[PDB]
Amino acid sequence: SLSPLAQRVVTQLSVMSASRKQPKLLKLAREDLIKHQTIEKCWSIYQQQQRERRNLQLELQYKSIERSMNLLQELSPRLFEAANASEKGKRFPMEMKVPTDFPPNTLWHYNFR
Amino acid sequence: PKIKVGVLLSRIPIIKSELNELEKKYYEYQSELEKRLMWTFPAYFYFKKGTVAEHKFLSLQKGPISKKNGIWFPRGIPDIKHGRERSTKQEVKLVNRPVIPNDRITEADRSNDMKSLERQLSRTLYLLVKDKSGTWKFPNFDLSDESKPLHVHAENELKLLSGDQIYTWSVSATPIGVLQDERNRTAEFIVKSHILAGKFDLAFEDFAWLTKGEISEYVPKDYFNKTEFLLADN
Amino acid sequence: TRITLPRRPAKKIQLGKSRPAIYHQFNVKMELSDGSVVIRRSQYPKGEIRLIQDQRNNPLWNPSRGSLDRFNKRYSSLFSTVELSEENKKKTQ
Amino acid sequence: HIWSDFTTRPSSLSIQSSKVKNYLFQKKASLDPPSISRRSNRIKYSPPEHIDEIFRMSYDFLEQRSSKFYELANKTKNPLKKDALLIKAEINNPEVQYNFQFNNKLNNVKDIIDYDVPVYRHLGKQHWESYGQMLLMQRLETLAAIPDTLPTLVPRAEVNIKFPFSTGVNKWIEPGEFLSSNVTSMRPIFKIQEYELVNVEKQLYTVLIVNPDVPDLSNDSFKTALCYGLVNINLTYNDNLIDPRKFHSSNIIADYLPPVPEKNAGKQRFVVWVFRQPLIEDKQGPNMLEIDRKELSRDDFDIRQFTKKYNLTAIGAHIWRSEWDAKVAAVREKYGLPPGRVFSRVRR
Amino acid sequence: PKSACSLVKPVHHLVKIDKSKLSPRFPELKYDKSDIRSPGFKPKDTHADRLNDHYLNTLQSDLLLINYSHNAAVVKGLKQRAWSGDSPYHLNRPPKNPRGSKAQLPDIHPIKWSNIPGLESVVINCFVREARENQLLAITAALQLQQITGCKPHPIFSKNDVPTWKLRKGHQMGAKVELKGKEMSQFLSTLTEIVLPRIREYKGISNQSGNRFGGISFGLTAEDIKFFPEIDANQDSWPKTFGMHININTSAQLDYQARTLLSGFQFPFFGEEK
RNA sequence: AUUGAAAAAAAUAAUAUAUAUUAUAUAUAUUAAUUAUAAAUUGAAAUAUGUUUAAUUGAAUAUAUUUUAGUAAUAGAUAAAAAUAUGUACAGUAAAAUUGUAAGGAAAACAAUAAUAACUUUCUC
Repeated sequence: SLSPLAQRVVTQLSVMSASRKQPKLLKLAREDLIKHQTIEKCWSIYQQQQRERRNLQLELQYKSIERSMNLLQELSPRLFEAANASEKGKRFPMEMKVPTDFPPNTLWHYNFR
Repeated sequence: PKIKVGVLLSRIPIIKSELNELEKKYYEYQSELEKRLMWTFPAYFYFKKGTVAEHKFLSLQKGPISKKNGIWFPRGIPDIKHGRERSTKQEVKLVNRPVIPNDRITEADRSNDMKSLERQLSRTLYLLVKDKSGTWKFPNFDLSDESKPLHVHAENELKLLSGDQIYTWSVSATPIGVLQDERNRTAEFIVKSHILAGKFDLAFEDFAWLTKGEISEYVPKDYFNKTEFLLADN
Repeated sequence: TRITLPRRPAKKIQLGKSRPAIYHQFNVKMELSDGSVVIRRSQYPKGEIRLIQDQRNNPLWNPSRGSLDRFNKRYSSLFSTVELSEENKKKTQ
Repeated sequence: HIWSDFTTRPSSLSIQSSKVKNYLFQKKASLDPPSISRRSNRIKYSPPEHIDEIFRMSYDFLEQRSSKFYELANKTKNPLKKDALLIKAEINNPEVQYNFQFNNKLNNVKDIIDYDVPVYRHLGKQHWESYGQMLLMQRLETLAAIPDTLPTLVPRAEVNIKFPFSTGVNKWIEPGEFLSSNVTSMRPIFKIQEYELVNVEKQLYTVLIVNPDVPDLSNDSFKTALCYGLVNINLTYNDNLIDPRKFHSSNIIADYLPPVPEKNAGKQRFVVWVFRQPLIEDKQGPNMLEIDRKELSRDDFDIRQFTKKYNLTAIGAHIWRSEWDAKVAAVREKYGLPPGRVFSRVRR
Repeated sequence: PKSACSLVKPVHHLVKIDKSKLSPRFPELKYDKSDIRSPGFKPKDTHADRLNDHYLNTLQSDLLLINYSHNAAVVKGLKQRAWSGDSPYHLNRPPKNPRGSKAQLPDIHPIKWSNIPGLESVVINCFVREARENQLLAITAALQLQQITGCKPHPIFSKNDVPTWKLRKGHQMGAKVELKGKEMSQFLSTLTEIVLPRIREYKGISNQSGNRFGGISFGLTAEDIKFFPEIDANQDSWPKTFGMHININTSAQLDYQARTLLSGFQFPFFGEEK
């Protein structure tokens, strides 16, 4: 009927498939449904607020940069030129790592190079 | 007007941000909803039948109550496939050493040492400095030469202050903002830069590494208003 | 010639009744090369893993911070620089 | 805690069921849902875990938001803006959501869903837009009741009709239905549910049922026929069922003549239109209007011309459509209309 | 059929009739997939995404600061050129195609607080070419992909036919999977930390790699896939293993911006940039 | 309905039952199912009845009665790989060329490549 390789392929396929592995549908009572809706809506609102806060902050930073660069242009042309360069190949430093869940054994390195 | 060089050193957080009380609970609920809706664990794949590893897994597990004729099941009749109650959430209990994570709060945090870099791990720390007067501020430097670029000059000044303990990285040549005033006809162009690996430790009397919330307490109100948005909240 | 698994009649998923594939996943703790632990959701059943070769001990990811090995092991008593100076006459080439 | 206060706020924003309210607001998931009436089913049921504390937090968050909105709402002077503020404050209230979703909107009981309350009215409008309004629009376009009678419609009020007096059975007419001559023998009953903010005391309405498809053999085309015409009707958000109780004999510009389609004349559209009166300033009370009853004719009726004359704006519409059956002759006889014509089966 | 003449009739109202809502056929389908009442419901925001949080906090501000060019105006792309009306044959003529390209190119905007570059989507294309012989290899590749991602793969089929390579048309050959949001972020984090350090001699992603507009890519050999922890935990379960292409799609205007963004997430870049 | 936990009711829709009308309506009750379907001397689980250990429950083990495992793809109204070529209903848009990417090369696969003025809703200064 089937080889051992064929069997193992079928098993692998099954791992991915939804055939006889999935539970019943999540039914709720009307009160429960409402509670869920209120949880979700509030959360969504909170997320929107956070986005606006961050977005606003970014806008403020941009405005400050603009204000700075105009001033620099007014005062010292050479300094302005130096500031406003193409940073095409700018690379973030490899020490600035993505913050983990829990910290390492040695928290901070005081010596380098 | 005199050109001056503001510098704020940003030590970035080394671990995840702490979740809000609202957030945590919501996340737990979503996890429990997922679990309820999650598929059966296909144990037949990961554990081969008639093997020592499977047997241990089986022992760890406890099976579901099957339907049996002539009995009342007041929580409905058991719906079972691959050995799981379809009507409910499934729980699957699982050098050779237990992975024990380190404490997120630190010794420095406990002591409240403001000069230390390990004192807050989930927040963005900013280098502040106290001058001859009682005021605090971000490191200022006089730009008399005006030959070199501004950010490079700032970095050099920081390095000089340190005695080559600090290891910084400028984010860009562009200045983030300016602090300006009429009494002293000057202009402090603020550079942004990131402490990567070193001490500071040292004209300025004292220094500290603080979050955005603590800087408000230390620094003046007008100054804070000028430079609030530059600092990250977390 | 072509090796295949021949298909059975497909099961009709009705419109609206299609359900998203939520695979069974465990919360797995990865301890990296150093003691920094990180939680990640994973399909394989293992609550804890500790890694040997990661970015946190690779030189490319932190610049600021086995025939040769075999040779070192089995010529260890001799201790094999001074040795280079001894065995490097540059007349003959 | 603004949503627990009912000093200034209406009673309708609360849930009237006590058990349901208790279930909503508890400190642990101990109680079982009032919705599940049966004991065995309650036993079987299991709500999702951790739902209570998070729900409470969400309530607090949205309650705070509502309170903040109310701080603005009371300072506001202009009425539409104030209403919008009120809506914003209370729309995310769980109790009002429960009330609206799970109780009837058509024959709303005032204590549960009060359409005097702005939030509930907004909810009702949204519900109407979701399905019933779209359906009505489709039936107007497909059947060709818009361009044939009255150019366009901008649906504002939800209009539902009924024929209670003829047969006995209770049924709201779905737009574009085929009704028997027995069903539509006696007059219908309207319900004009208004969702916009409008002056309830001043605003009058007119209702016109028009039959565009009565055949005119001189023209070799069709003509309109005003089958039923009411004017100067007073509506209120909750008190809105236009019945012989409400309107007087003075309000009837053309009293109900029934659908009596001729044999082979075809299917005849009867499309009720609901207009609101023009509102005059510097005049307290409801501004009436006089209709020249000799000028307007029933056997031929320019609806558009009539609208132009009295400065009406069509807010709502509904439509049924009748064709010939055995009982139309009986209906004619009852009303004292003539025998009724019979046309050739072929449209030659 | 009396005719094939398609001709949509105009309407006499501005209300937008959603035809799906007027039916009673698919009541479960009227609910949004986000709604709990739909069978298509899935808990989306299950836990706090770590890479995304990092981007929000540290990187995004830094990226904005980098990308500020003073009084930078919009650079319009290559577009379809109109004809000068110096002849009456230009009058209903289709426009001249773009200058260099046949297809039109997008406008490059200055980076401000709104349009900062960020990760948009990851796609993991695995086309196993031995599966022209063996269909079961495609299945195994799909499983591997699923294991790696925690996301449902979609089967790739042979779209073309060719004799030199023993390839038919309409044959299942490997699989793909578009990751988005939190799963994608996790996959990137795993790539940065676990897998790409265990490749022995890897300098980086090439600087000559990428789209012209905010898309960067690279590929992993069958040797490299054995470092993924789901694969890594058991060598025995996976005798065979298949390479893969990894298309990273950013919200970057240009490719150097996208490269910079990826560097922020600890991706090393080695080659000489364009 | 009995069982668990610690007076009632007020949508839609479905189901059950009843009746109203030359009206596929209304009334009351209740919220099921939702990816399954025969056939397994062999795997796994439960319950019942025994026996032994630390009246007791856990733990171990025997028999009986069941339940699961036949492990197989679409999970989306799918949308230019291949497949039902006539009906109807609903919805969408192709191709080429270009820039890239593990074996991949001119030629296998995947990604990306025209413009947002005005409008509606949401959050926010």
